[PDB]
Amino acid sequence: NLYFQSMEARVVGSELVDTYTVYIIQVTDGSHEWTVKHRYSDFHDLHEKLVAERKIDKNLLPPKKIIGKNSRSLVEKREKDLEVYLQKLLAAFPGVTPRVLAHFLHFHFYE
Repeated sequence: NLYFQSMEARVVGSELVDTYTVYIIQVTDGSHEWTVKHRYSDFHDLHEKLVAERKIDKNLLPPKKIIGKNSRSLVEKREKDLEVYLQKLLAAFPGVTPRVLAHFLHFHFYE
């Protein structure tokens, strides 16, 4: 069933090249350390999928999606807020990670 083991993640940066801020997430499973890139919408897709499958509380919520043009602003606060959310996600699944979360953590949004 659940066979992916525990992972740790931190938001270590972000970038805004085009339209949407992209977040840089450092991940480790104890064997390797790597980074993946995800946008807010990717976190929202992730979240909606976890809620629907009754794996997390509808109570826990990701950072509100920015309406309109993203700007290079409130970087520190946005990164921390995102990290708080992500680490709460991981703490909901001690020891063993749901397939969909493990997949999110291994591959960039554009892969």
